[PDB]
Amino acid sequence: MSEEAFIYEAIRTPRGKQKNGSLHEVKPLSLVVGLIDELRKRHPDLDENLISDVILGCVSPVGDQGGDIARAAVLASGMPVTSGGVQLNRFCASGLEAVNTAAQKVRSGWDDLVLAGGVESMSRVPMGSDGGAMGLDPATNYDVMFVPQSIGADLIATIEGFSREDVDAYALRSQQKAAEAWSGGYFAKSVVPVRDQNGLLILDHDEHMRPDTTKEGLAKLKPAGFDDVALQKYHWVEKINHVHTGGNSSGIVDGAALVMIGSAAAGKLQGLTPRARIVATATSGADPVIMLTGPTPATRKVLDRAGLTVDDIDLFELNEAFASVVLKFQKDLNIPDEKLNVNGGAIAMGHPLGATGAMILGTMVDELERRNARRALITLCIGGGMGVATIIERV
Amino acid sequence: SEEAFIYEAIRTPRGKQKNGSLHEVKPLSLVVGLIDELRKRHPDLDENLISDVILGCVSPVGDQGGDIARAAVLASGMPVTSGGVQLNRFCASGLEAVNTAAQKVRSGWDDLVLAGGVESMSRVPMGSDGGAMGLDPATNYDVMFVPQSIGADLIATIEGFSREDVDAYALRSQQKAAEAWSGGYFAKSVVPVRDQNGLLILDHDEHMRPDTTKEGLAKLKPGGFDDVALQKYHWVEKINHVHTGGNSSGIVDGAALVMIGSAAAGKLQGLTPRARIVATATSGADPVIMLTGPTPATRKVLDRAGLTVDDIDLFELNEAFASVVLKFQKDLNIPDEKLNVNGGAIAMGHPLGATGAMILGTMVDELERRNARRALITLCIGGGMGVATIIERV
Amino acid sequence: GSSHHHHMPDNTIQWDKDADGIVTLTMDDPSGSTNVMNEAYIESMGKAVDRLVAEKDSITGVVVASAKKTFFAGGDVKTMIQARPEDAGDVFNTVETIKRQLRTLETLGKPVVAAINGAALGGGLEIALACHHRIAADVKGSQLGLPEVTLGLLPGGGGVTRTVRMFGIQNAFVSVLAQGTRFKPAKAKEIGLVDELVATVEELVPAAKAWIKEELKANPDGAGVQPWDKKGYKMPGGTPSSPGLAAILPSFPSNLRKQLKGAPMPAPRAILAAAVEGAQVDFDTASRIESRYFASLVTGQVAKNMMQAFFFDLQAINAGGSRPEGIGKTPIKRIGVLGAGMMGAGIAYVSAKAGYEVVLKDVSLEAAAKGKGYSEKLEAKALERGRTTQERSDALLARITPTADAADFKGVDFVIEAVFENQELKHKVFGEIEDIVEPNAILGSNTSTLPITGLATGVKRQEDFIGIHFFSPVDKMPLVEIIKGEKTSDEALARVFDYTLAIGKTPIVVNDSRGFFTSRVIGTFVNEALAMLGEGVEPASIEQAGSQAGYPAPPLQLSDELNLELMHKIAVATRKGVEDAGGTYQPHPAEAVVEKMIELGRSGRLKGAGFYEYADGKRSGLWPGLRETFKSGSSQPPLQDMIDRMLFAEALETQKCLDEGVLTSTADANIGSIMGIGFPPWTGGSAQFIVGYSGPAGTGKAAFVARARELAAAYGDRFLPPESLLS
Ligand SMILES: Cn1c(=O)c2c(ncn2C)n(C)c1=O
Repeated sequence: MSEEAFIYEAIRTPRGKQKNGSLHEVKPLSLVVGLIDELRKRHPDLDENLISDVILGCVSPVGDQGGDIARAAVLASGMPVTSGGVQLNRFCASGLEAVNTAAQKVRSGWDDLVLAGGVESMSRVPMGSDGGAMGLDPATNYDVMFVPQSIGADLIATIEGFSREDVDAYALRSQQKAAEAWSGGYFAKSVVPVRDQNGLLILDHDEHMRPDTTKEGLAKLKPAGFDDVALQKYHWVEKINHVHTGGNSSGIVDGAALVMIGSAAAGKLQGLTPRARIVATATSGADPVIMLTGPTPATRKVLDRAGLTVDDIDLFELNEAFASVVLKFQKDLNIPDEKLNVNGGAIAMGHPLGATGAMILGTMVDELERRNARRALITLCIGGGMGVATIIERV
Repeated sequence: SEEAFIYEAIRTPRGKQKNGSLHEVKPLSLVVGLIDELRKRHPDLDENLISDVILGCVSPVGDQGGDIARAAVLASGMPVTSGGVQLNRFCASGLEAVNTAAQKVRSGWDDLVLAGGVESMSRVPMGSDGGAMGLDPATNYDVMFVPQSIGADLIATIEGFSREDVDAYALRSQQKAAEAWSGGYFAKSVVPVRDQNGLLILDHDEHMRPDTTKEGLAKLKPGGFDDVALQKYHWVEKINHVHTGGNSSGIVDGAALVMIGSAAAGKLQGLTPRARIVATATSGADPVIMLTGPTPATRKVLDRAGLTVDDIDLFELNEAFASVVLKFQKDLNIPDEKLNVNGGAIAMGHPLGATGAMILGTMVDELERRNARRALITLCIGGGMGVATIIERV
Repeated sequence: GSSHHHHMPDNTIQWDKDADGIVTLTMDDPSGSTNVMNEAYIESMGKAVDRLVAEKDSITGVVVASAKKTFFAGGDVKTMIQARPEDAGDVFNTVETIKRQLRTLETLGKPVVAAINGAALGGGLEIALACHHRIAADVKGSQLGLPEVTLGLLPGGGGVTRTVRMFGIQNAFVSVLAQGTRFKPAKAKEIGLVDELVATVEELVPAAKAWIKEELKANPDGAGVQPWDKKGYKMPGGTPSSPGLAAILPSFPSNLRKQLKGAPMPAPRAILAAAVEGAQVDFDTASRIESRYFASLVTGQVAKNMMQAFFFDLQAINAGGSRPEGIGKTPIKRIGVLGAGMMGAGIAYVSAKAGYEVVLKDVSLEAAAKGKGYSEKLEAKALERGRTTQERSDALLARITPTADAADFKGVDFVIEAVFENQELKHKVFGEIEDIVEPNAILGSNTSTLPITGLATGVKRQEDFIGIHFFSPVDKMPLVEIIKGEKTSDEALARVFDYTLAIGKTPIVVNDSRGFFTSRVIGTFVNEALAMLGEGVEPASIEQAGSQAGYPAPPLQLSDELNLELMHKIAVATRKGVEDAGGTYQPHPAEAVVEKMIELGRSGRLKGAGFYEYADGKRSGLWPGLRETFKSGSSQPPLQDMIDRMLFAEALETQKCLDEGVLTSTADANIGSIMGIGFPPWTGGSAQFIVGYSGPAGTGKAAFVARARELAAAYGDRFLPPESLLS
């Protein structure tokens, strides 16, 4: 726990949409190699031999994403063969888990400089392409009371009393703040446009955004055995109010993100300037049938672990998997509406599963410097009833 | 800051590939069976203090997809706060899970972590997950992808290891694994697999052929992959193909679990530490030869702990191929009586994602049985990587 | 925007709609003899496709025909060779617009038939593949294929995408794409590239409109719908996600790297990448991936090397670039070959195969008969593999007449001598037939090193004496090095020039000089390897450097086929060629290696022992005593240094030949080096290698000079660049 872990670079690709997406023709490996080459462009004199590991989050590591895609990125990009490369999967927070694991590796002292991040090309490898030990095993599925995240979100909105207008109001707000951030040039240096083997542009913006979203347009959208199974556990609930549509839920997109993490001595030797410091990380969980109330104990755990309260955090970044999950998280901890997802979220820009955690982490590093603020807390709900949170402090 | 200790280290028996006993057993069931065994060892253990479950798995598809670590947490009825994450660093995933668990405990942000790996190769054969280095011609044509058996034969060609030399090591692995089982070395650590009725399915390592003879090993038989390898290793005129199914690691099904935590975490739960994680290291080498990763990783973990070869009581290197271990033994001048003293994967099998945790727990038991001090565990990896770990008995 | 036009040019397509609504698009570029995928075509097909969509209500089917002797052949090479890396966005949009036209034509909702009247090559076949039915006229000279890889390109007009959709990844790559195989109309129908055949071109349009009439009646729902646009479509052999194909798919790049032996030819690598990546997505996304890989090749250097050599240089040669102007034609009635060795037997075969009557003379009837047996054994293989009939094989061998009497050279008007390499022997052999042959008979010599002028004195008609240099095996080597002695007339040059094209080989015209061009330049190649062997480099690394440089045969293996006798005699003969001029012949380091191998009795495959071992006439590994002889392993230079040492040695010696006047054109130097001695095709020739060199120093002639001077500092001043290559 001795060594302090610092963030030196945090970039990502634009998120290409699912249907007729610009990134559909781009192999998931290429999205990562593109970010590796951008880091080389920003630091041409960095001794890449001092990079001891490359940790990528990936929820569907099959096909174009199978065979340890992190190791493939190391070999394909011509990185030193001693730079390792490992894939991990903790569902929605795989990107932040890769960052946290990269941070804890530096803290143990047995690693110097680590590449963390994630990759997910959901237009080429749809969610669920990896099968699953719970889906292909009816004996397990019948016992663990499996239920999709969409029903859990509706169940949250039902219990907490979030109306269809409530969740659509957040969705409209996400589209607005995401459009303001892009217009204001906030993402100018962290969103690295994707190009082909000829240098031709493929995508340079989060093309899933619908900035002209109206309250009336969201009201016209339609909602997305599982309904009965959920109420078999929440027996005091009579009817589930299905309020979540494709306009207030996270978008299926392709994308990737890289974060460079290392000790203070490592960055000093390679001439890097630390942008923020990993203050604390935490992993908790909640009910594996509501499947989306996980980030509430994980945030309290990381705040208590860092010795901070809600008031000490300047910016709260929670993944916009479903609108009700954010409203519940905001209702539980009394988060100021002006501090939550200040630059929009996955509802507007997309949720590239295993890469999202590193994307919204780098988003907070840029906004902490843009606002000259001090502390940001980043968290993501997870399937299976899990949660991962992280506190960073600007340096 | 914190020191990471090993409190428990168990594994399933390894079921063979053809007509294997574990072929009807889902890989999730293999892990849940070891969780239930740990509960039998410590029924009063507050499972709420277990903050994560880290499993290695090289082919996380099908029965092994969907974060099988999280599946084990839910199916076994562990607390939902106990995490669950799958990782894949090819052959070292089992030991990488243990190393990551130790590093998470050292950082102070994890108290008690369950690590290990699972690989049911008879149900999910390797390569079932696809991959870019094999299924993308643009990058496959650039990394010089060559199967690891050819790299092993290339190692034997360069180092001058004859067909008799690799078969001599294979016979020694069968003998040492047979002696270990007969001596009761594996009685506590190998947890027999049973069905939903308690009926036995497997209680020993099926791949073992303890009646192996040097004459039987000689009767065994060993894409432009040969030309691709020699294109990089241009000074070699021809590859002497010495590796057969008798001097290479067996394809098996198995799982392994290791419980890791701080001294405070174990004391709070009434646990007795068995060994301390002294240091971990990761290094790599040429991916075309694909089996030279262990040597720079073992040297790194020795320097990092301020130790030399003379300070290590037992050396445990995964027996992926006979020439890899002979190469490793030649480079570091490892004494013969210190190397894989209880046999290895040639005799007992190499269930990819679980192997690192298996041979790790094997040294925890042998250090205690011999009342020795230190052991060094390392595995070669596909792609040219390599991990190493030093443990000290407590 | 999303248009059929790229952005004045001539119209190249004639429009004709009949009373049945069948529109006949007849391609007829008035600016040339062949329909070419140039800017005039793109604009014309853009207008035509626009009109097909505008008049969709009155159109029932489309026929694509041609008014040339060929159907359609190739794209705009003059434009693609000028595409700089900054022009990549334009090359992308060009093929993107080309394929947007064909895709609209392909998804018109009505059947489109191709009326293939002749050759449909490259872009020509790509237009045909966009149709729903292909009808070919089974006429002579008609070929179909996608030969883009032979120019360092790839079928970027939909060839890769459609053949993969038609045949699957494996079949389309191996049979069509990877090597640009050309097929006759019968073979094309057999493998699936053509759907049916007709006897004459006049039946094409009537049979095409008839097929439209029947398709609309019998298949109303599937009319004008390709198999990959019909739902439920299953790609042959499966997709890369199919388990059967995913098991063998990783072995395709390694197999390709074995066939190429590590040579840096990126065109086949890109074809495989585009083929596999395209099978993972929809058809339109697959075609755009194909466009990006195409622009990657065009803007690259190897494509410019291969476009320069195998298109511009080769056409200039075939167009009589080196043939003297004004000289007419002269028939050849009876070819008289002197000598029945492997050379004369190969010369007699390729001449008889071309239809010529050959008189094969030696010193004994037993010997001349064994020479004809070479033609019989080759015909047996051709009969076994079914490549020729029993009738033509009998007619071919019937034209060869073995003999031992000089009187049988009566009526010969084309003498080709291929006896032992000795001056006074050649003088004697020519003297005893020069009066028996016709008075205008060409007197040709197949010498490899002796100057033609010295041999010409042995005959009284020195004006008709000329060097005609073949290469073994003559039945497969495609070059003939035509050497011009001082007395040789321009008519003799043109007569041998026309003969070379007649037997299906490619000529180069070289002025008389010791070693000519092919023998002199390939000597530097071998001499570099033998030097490296004496310097202590491993023999395996030397052979690997040769194979990975792109040569068809590694250097040491070649040194046993040439035999160190013919090799050592060049050393003493080239020595004295400049020894008598105050010149200091500096001995090449390799001479010591040649002599020590002869001292040890290993002189080549002819002896049965050389750098390799030969068990009953089959090579079997390097001679194991080689490492102890030259202390192999004591010098370990970079493999790229070994590769460049051999390439630069030949490239610098070529520049000398151009400077000395041995060669008159870079086209002769490039094609002569490629087809004559086996210079790697990716270089574009031993002269194109200089202007297209690419390495750490950069790309161009300047980068070449820099890399040459670097090698000179390390391995000897023989790598110093000539004055002519400098500023
Ligand atoms: C003989 N030899 C070697 O033995 C060798 C090498 N590079 C590494 N090694 C070990 N090279 C280039 C080489 O020629």
